[PDB]
Amino acid sequence: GNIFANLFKGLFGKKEMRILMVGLDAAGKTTILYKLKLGEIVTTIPTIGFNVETVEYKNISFTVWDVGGQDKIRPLWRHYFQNTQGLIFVVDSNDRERVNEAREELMRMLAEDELRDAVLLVFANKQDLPNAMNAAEITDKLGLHSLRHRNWYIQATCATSGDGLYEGLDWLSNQLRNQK
Amino acid sequence: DRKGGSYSQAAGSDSAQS
Amino acid sequence: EIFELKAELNSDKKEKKKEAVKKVIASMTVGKDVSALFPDVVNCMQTDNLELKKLVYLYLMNYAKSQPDMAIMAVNTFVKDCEDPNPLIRALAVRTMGCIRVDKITEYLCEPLRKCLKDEDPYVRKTAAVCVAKLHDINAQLVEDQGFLDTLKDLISDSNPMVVANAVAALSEIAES
Amino acid sequence: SASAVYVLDLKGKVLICRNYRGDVDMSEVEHFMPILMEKEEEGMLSPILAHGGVRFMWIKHNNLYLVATSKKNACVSLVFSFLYKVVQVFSEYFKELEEESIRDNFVIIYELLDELMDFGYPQTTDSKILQEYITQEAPRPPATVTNAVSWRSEGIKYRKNEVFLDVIEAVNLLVSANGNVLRSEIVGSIKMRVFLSGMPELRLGLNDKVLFDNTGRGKSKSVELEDVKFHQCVRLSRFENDRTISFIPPDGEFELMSYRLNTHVKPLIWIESVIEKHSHSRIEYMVKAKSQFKRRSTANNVEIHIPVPNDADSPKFKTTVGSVKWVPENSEIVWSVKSFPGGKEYLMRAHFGLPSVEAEDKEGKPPISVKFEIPYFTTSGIQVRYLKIIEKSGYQALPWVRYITQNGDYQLRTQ
Ligand SMILES: Nc1nc2c(ncn2[C@@H]2O[C@H](COP(=O)(O)OP(=O)(O)OP(=O)(O)O)[C@@H](O)[C@H]2O)c(=O)[nH]1
Ligand SMILES: [Mg+2]
Repeated sequence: GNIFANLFKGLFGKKEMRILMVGLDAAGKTTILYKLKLGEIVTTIPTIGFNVETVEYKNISFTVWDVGGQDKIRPLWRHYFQNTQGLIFVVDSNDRERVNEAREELMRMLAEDELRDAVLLVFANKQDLPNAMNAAEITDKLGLHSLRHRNWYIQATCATSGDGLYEGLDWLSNQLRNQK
Repeated sequence: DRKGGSYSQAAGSDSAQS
Repeated sequence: EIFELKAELNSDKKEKKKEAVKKVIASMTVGKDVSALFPDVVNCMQTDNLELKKLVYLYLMNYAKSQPDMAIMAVNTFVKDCEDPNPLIRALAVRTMGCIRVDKITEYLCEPLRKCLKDEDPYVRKTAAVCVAKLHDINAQLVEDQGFLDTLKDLISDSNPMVVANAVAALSEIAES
Repeated sequence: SASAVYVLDLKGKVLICRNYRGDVDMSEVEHFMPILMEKEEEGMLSPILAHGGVRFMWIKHNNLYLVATSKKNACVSLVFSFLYKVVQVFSEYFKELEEESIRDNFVIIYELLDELMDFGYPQTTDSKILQEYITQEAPRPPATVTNAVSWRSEGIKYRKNEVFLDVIEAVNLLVSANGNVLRSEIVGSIKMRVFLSGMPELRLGLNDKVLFDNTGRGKSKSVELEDVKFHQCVRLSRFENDRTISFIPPDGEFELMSYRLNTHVKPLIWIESVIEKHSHSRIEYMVKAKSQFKRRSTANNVEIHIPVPNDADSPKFKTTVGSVKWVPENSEIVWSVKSFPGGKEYLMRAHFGLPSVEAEDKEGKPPISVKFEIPYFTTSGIQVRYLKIIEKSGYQALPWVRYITQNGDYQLRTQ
């Protein structure tokens, strides 16, 4: 066989990649997805179903599927586990009461044998009020250092400002793409 | 030609009724 | 067969997705219980192609009573499609919303029905009139709570003779029951 | 108020079904076939079946039974009209009505079924209009359906404006075995094949008896149509006011008006048949055909069907004009004539043997039917006056129409 076509495609870029979106509901996941795809703050209701899109940046077609954290929709996240390569976690630092529930849900989902090659990707959401913590307090509370065989990185993103998403995308690309 | 009666031209209205 | 179809439907190629949808439609028409693959087709639902959306909606309508629990993963797609610029897509979504015999599904569809009640498209008006009648037949109490009687009555006094006739027929059917 | 319209097959297999209300389980279609078999075997078969509290109304298509199940006291006439519209749409979209196309165009079939009717209420019935939104080889729905003019699509452009009309005559004669004609009705048919540019509004004017009487010209030959039914594009108000036939012609062949009135004139063909049937020995066919039509008119493709014996064999034909062929499939002798000039008189003498063994059961006496078709002949005498072709842009139209006289329910009771 010959792989000349593959080399020609890679000379201009052929890899696309994928990504997933999980976390607590009402955490700005829809707004973050809109900012990543379009770049505008559109008003959206609670994600009763789900939103799936693709992101084109750095010659990588990052497919993003926004998924809510509702009680009736939390168990439905297993449907997206099939043919999934990436995953992004949206944290709600302004919701102290739901922090324990989010941690338990992450532990339950993080204990899935199918999701093993996906590295950790946590978005520091709720970066609009002083009640938002730092990038180490949230990581310490979530116990991200205890995730063996998990490549986790903490990135703080503000939905209103749109800053911090580029750093997270670059970190995800570096973790997924191991080329120059 | 065509079976069933040849096509014939038709008018636009009753010219004799104004 | 079933595994190969599921693998094809779980792919990122539209050319194989269309063939898989056609095969699934043929199997159901041939008399094959394809309701076991209903959750698999749920992920491959939000598609830009109009041909596959109709097939997906038909499969969901035909596989709604069989798997009511798995139908909870279709409200978001219907809500998103209820505002499509293309009138045909909106009419198809309105028709599919009323065709789903789900008790917990018509509850969340009231907002799209209210939004489409004042739809400018006469075909959209007829589709909303049909959806309101279907919802009232499914749930008369839900229709009364939504207050769609006033909108249906006001439909007869508007333009679009076809939409007016559809609204009158829906009102007669509601009063018939 | 049918619950679901389905398409079945000759072996009981449902070619395609589409639920609209969901009030009836789809498994009731299985019991339709045994019920039909029992009704046919007991003579109680009817198009509208009834499985308990659910009625299974079905009609016999070319190859499948268009069964439409229902549960409530829905409009049976409305269901029949919807089925007829669906059949017309299928015939327009699919040139053949058989199992070869039912299983070949299901992708567009499902879309057409979904678009045609919703919740038991039909919504789309224009085949041309439906072809602009549903195709087998999608844009927004056309505004013509939303607009008042749903039978004349705007923006149509043609190099020429030629419309081919068709004055189709239907000669139905019911001559009893006693020699008297009981049912002699002639049904007119004004069908035009319009192919023009834009949305022309035809202004039809003919030699009607009522119109001539109203205008005061009730002294010449005017057709007094007992039943006059306009097409969909025909405006009922204009005809009701002063017999004003103003409507927007459709794009293609369509039936604008169809006259229907009784006839008090002599039959165009006088057929006298004789039966010298010996008691299990032989049979005689003293068939004499007299053409009562005008000598200037010729009946092309005349086929006078004469029913021969069911067990008859070894026939001998002694005729004068026209080929005679005995078709065992139809069990009758067709007095086939290529062209029959008016006033012609053809005499035939059939002679065949019969089996010695008598038949166990009777076979009946089917009526004798002819298949005469003489074009360019107007027996009713109704003459078209004018056709007001008006366009907003303005163009010179060249309408065309042909008058065809054929044989309809022209059956002759046997002796
Ligand atoms: N004030 C403020 N609120 C924010 C900001 N980012 C996210 N939110 C809140 O987060 C909520 C989530 O909105 P969306 O992103 O549209 O929806 P979602 O994150 O997918 O949540 P669900 O739809 O319920 O799954 C919004 O209602 C906002 O109130 C922000 O930057 N500033
Ligand atoms: Mg959301």
